[PDB]
Amino acid sequence: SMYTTAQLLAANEQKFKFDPLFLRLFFRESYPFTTEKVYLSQIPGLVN
Amino acid sequence: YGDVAIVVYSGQYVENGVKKNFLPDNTMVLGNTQARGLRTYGCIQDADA
Repeated sequence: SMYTTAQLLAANEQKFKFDPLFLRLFFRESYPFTTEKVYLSQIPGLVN
Repeated sequence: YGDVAIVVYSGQYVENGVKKNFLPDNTMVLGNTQARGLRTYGCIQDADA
């Protein structure tokens, strides 16, 4: 029971800046593992 | 640099537990690139050889 009129001209969507550079530059290889734990190993290389 | 080549050397040899430096803290060597250096190898002193 209202008589006034209305019109929509533009409706934007504001968004925050987000760019994955650390993940894109360095973490290039993905290895999904189907086990419970993952082993990472290192060996020293110093000699008297 | 003019007519003198410049090279920077930062080498590391490790002895005991930690690694050390070849050259001292801040030194500079004036030398020739055509210098003569002899690689001399002595005699082995074991029975098998």
